Amino acid sequence: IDTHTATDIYQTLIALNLDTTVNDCLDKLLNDECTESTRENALYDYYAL
Amino acid sequence: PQAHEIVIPSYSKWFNLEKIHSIEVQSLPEFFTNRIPSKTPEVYMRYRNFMVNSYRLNPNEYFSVTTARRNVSGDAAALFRLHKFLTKWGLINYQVDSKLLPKNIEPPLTSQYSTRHDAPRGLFPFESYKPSVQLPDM
Amino acid sequence: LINYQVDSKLLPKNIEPPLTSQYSTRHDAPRGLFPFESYKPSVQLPDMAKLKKMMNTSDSESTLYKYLKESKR
Amino acid sequence: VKILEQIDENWSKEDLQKLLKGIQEFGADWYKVAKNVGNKSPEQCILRFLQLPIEDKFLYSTIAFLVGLVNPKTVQSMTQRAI
Amino acid sequence: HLPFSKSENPVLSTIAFLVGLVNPKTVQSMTQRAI
Repeated sequence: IDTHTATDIYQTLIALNLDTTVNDCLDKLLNDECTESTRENALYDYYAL
Repeated sequence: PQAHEIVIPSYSKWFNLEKIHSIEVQSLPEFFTNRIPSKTPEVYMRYRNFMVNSYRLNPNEYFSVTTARRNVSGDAAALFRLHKFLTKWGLINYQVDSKLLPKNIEPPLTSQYSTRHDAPRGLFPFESYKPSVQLPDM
Repeated sequence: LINYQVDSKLLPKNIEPPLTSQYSTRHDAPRGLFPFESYKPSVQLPDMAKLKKMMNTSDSESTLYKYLKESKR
Repeated sequence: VKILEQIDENWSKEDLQKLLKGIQEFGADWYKVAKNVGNKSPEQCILRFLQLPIEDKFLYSTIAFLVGLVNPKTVQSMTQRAI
Repeated sequence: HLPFSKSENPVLSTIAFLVGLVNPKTVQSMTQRAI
């Protein structure tokens, strides 16, 4: 009996992994020791997200 | 220079002062069989843009075909045809009159956008129970 | 062969092509078919990450770990 | 993971760069953002912006082909879930 | 599931093979020509 359960966990997992990616790119661009060729990517990424 | 606010009956939003459209040819083909050399899509567009500019100048007050006839011509007949045509399509002489209203208000208003049942694209109003956390997530 | 040094002598219409426009043909369908209202401009936070974070005060994570290890016999 | 958005053609990198930069702190004023980019029609920006993937979230079924509705579950419907 | 990494929550159960066997036993083809 797997109708709502699987559905809702999929839905949640979407935004979960999303927010994880958000925090990831955020910290990456924040760590200025990373190149100002990787950063701009992450910046536009956070923009779009 | 621009000094007026020009509106058009939207359905006309296929016309472009720059180009031509299959609509008008099916309504005014006599410039497209390429039979009468003194007529051509080009002179057509010339007349067209000329007249629409004229109207858009002082659109508050009417504009006549006779006016253009005085101004420029290669024909009376076709001139009148296309003039009355554009008239029908309201591209010309559409804002000849003005009409106003106080517009009292009602429970629905353009600045009203709240949370409520939705016909649009997907949305999830119930997220997750406890045991959902029990997953080795990503 | 003639007139190669000039940029003038044009004809008037006392006009120029304008560019401003507006549109309104309201019956009910365009300008939107008038949907119900909605919301949600910005994304939000789950806050479950801490609830999901490995902590000896886990809601059930440590609890279910101990459950497995004390019930698998 | 590692979602790249430098993935478009016929618009330079900096095109969409300025695009998103504008829409970031400009709040969908399509006229502003069109001004705020290098000669693209406002509607063009709207369209392109509308076709911007988020290709890292949709995962490839019973739920994967149905939402806001589902087969009931007290009988052997999981046969569906193994489609 | 497999076509759905999102699976029903569980820690000790049996779901897929269960219905599998239900359908299997239902076949009654004691000489089922198959795999």
